[PDB]
Amino acid sequence: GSSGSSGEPEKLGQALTEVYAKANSFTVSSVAAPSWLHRFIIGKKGQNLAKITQQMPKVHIEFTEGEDKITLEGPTEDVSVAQEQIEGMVKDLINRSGPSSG
Repeated sequence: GSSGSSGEPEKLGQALTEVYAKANSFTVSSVAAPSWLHRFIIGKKGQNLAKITQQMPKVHIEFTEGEDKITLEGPTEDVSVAQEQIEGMVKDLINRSGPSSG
């Protein structure tokens, strides 16, 4: 109707600490990403992917239609930087679509 309000959003972060590890092993992590923007996440002329991969070849960016997620393969070192770079662009894309006034 009017004068509405809401909140109680979702949050996470318990017993979290800046830890590290040392071991030459293959690390494969996934990143929760939509598929409706598979054309935007990739780019008109494949630039977003090409760029990332260009800087991080060791990392393998995979895209799924059903799983609706991105599978990364490589060294926890790079995999972390790559998977992160995607978590940022994926957020900006969504934020743009459907501008929240209040």
